[PDB]
Amino acid sequence: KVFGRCELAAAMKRHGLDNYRGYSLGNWVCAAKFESNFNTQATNRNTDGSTDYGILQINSRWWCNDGRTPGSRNLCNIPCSALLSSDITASVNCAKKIVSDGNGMNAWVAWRNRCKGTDVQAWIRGCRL
Ligand SMILES: [Cl-]
Ligand SMILES: [Cl-]
Repeated sequence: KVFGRCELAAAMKRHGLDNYRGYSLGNWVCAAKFESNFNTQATNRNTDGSTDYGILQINSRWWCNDGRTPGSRNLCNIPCSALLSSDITASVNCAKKIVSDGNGMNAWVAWRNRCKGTDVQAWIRGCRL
């Protein structure tokens, strides 16, 4: 599923991301725009043999099992396929664990480089939330 901007904002709000560990909703919408272009089915292969999955491009080395990343810790206890669903529940639950782990949203390369220190409120402007 390719989300609309305001559609995704509302889904993310319902799932408890607004101000989760101090990150406003705009941060999460901006991260999803630049990680996946709001596409739940986005996959990207890394040089280390790992793969990033779904709307928040969660990585197969630490967070999910895709059966082809030797020494996956599978810390979210989920097949990586579950992260590609039109229902973002699994992606949200796993993201909450990632953003808790120490480095916060800096775990997302696209957030650090394209969202961090910008007017992220622009991403939820015009939305009925
Ligand atoms: Cl915001
Ligand atoms: Cl933080």
